[PDB]
Amino acid sequence: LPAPVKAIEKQGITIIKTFDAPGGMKGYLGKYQDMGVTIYLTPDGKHAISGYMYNEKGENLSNTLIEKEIYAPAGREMWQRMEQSHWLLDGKKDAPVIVYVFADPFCGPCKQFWQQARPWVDSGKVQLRTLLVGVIKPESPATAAAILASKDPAKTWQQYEASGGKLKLNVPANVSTEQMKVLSDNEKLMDDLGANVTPAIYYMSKENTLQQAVGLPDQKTLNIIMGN
Amino acid sequence: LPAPVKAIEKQGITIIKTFDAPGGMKGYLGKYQDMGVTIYLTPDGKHAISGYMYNEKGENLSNTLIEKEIYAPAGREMWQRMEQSHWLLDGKKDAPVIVYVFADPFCGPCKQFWQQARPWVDSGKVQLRTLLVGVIKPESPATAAAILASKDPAKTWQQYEASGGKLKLNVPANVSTEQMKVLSDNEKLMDDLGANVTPAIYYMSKENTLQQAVGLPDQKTLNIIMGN
Amino acid sequence: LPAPVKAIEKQGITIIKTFDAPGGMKGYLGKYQDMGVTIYLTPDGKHAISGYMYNEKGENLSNTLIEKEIYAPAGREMWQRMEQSHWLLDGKKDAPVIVYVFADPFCGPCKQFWQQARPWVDSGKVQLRTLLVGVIKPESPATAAAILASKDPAKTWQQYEASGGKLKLNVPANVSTEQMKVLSDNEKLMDDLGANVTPAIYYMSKENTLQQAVGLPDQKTLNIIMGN
Amino acid sequence: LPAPVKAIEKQGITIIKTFDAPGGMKGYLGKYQDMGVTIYLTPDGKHAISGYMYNEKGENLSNTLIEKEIYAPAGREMWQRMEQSHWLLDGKKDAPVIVYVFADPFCGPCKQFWQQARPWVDSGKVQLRTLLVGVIKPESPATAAAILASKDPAKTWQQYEASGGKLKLNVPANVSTEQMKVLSDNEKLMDDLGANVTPAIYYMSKENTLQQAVGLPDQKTLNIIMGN
Repeated sequence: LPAPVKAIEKQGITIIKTFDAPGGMKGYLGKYQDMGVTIYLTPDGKHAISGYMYNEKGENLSNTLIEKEIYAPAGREMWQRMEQSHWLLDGKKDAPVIVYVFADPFCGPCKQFWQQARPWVDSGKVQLRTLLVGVIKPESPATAAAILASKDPAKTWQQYEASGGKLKLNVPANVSTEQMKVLSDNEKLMDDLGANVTPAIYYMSKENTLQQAVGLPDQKTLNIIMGN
Repeated sequence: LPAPVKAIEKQGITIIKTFDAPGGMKGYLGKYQDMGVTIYLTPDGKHAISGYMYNEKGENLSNTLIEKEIYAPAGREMWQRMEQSHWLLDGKKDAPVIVYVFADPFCGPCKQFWQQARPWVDSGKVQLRTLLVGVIKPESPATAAAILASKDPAKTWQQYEASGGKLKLNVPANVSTEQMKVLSDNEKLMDDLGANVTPAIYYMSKENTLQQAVGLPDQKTLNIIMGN
Repeated sequence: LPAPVKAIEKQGITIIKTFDAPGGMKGYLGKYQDMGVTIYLTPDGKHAISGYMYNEKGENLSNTLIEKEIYAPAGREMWQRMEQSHWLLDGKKDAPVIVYVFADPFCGPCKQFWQQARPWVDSGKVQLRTLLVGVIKPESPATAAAILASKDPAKTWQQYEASGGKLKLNVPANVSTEQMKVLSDNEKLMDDLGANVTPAIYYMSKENTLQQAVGLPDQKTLNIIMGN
Repeated sequence: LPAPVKAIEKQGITIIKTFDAPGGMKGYLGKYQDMGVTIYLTPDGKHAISGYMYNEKGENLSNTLIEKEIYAPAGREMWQRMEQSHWLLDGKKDAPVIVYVFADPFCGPCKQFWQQARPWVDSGKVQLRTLLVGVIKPESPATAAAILASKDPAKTWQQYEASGGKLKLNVPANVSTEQMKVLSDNEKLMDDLGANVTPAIYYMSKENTLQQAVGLPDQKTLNIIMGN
């Protein structure tokens, strides 16, 4: 390791890998308290710059590289895991913005977020894909399974949220083996993603990195979730 | 949303969630670009502080929270995918530090890393769990499968790396269907993790967050991989 | 000193003073390397936050404090030294934005800056106060003194810069003792300010802190110098 | 201005000047919210890095340049202004660490800081140079002038601080013209430096930049003031 880069390491940076940078410069990708950072060895070999590289078009190439190499892989993986799960559709199947939501039937903020989304969902801009969990209340699993068990689960969920949970249900005698697997898989993915509270909302940034909102979003966060 | 927190939002922060803070302060967890941020609403309710909260023992509580809820979770599921793969054990089964490495039999730097790890593996501190791939050379798949086919594949791999790849092998007539599945599964997981160069080394920080090293680690990164 | 604040000290912060903060919080003003920092002790007294406090109107109060008490004061006395020097007035005497420039008659970039400043000087927004020096060419002292010796030195300087240095002058037999004192005093003050290249341009920020530009400013710096 | 540097300017940076950097790179010195920053244009001309450059010996050359060009000139100027003022010596005239203190006779913390300094002063390591002011109490000017008027002012000040202000004085009928000038000059310099409270303590860092402490220093700040 070149001496200038060793000196930057002592400022609290752990190297991940080298990469090729412009202008004869050698790049080092690393982390500082778990955040990605970039170091550039100068052409002379005897200096190094810790910081952010921009190009002529004004792109922060260091941020682009950090996002591509550190954050995007795990985000794409979790996005696919949610896509392959047993989610309920709310909105148009071809709506261009996809938002995943982990929701419990006895969650007040879940219904409030449902309400917030209506202008985008009912205009075809956003589809919500709901992964039901049964974690808040003693009756949460049986009620979520009852929704999964109904003739049209996506419709029953819409009525359940729209009615504030006043929708009457025919709750089965037991949670079926298929319903237990759906709920336990969705709960596993929710726990993987680190939110213990519903709604747990996941969406993709324009840079293809996974983003999160937990609880009822404020106006700025809501508009970003919906793709404004 | 309180006016001081709205003001901080306008500096480029997107709020994820609220959380409980001490002293009658309310917390807001957010991000600036890719960086986690914590905001604390003052008891007067008319001010908010963006920064890092420390307790009496000197812990940076904001960093603990940001690591636990932002940086860490997305990689947890691929850590489990590595654990569920067909890895080879190098070290004690009860060694407290687990390190996964994606290695090709014809990778030079893999062998150098193997040697560098000896003090920690031999002490019982670290176990290396190797996920073989066959991606570098035409003979890489068959040689990797030959190691998997031997009577004690983990011992054969250790001897192979120790010998610098000179260890002679019984290379079977063909790659078995089980060996081909292992190699193809491992290669897909390696690709999903985002590093298509060996060695690709994965480990957990002292904050329990997934970390990566690609290529031969330098001395500082090696120490950190080994938990030292 | 409260334990959480001691913990922050150990991260490389040197405390300057305590100060009053809102909400029953105590403030500490300090520095990390050359950077000002504010720390706030929580009402619980067992936590402290290093960061930036905002109020309801969106003002960054920590930045206001850091600028007022750390970055600003040291330059205030040299701003007064410039005001007490023998400068030439270009613009209205009541123009609200004051800009000092150290200029040599044989400086090309000085003339380009003079032209760039015209819209603001002619509007009455900005007054340029020129402190002549004679440092570039053998004839620089005599030419500067000749401008000072003319019937209306400020007008002669404006015409000289406007002409690109082509304006013909009456250059006296010698530099008078008063002109030599002006030039030598101005050169010493220029040296004290730390820039030995002309134009050396000094102005006050909207935060009332002394600022410097050396050489011909680009468009953004020009706008900021001019108070725009 | 090269396009990559223009793009960094839009991140809130105001350019001061260019400078020559190593390895064919061009440097730009600027400020971000009144803090010095450095930008390096890459050899190709089509990228720029905002950040900190280190050399082989581990020196942060960006910090060195920022200190030399932005902070040190005004610090050296104020250091000289204090040196030329009418200060009172406390300690050995050849003590290697010099500390200036603005003090009022009716300031409790001034006497506490006096006490803190005794181990360094009485061993010849530190000299305190006290610039008296009369700003706190109605009798502060006459009492400070009485100390200045005494046969051995430095000794009378030592007795005054050591006795907790219990030292009896012969206060003259009026503040003399010479004493008024000393007090008003010292008050002007104190106001220049931005502290309205005594003790206002000024010392030089190892990097020849002016540093400040206001009020009674804590243990870390005290030891840094004294040159530990």
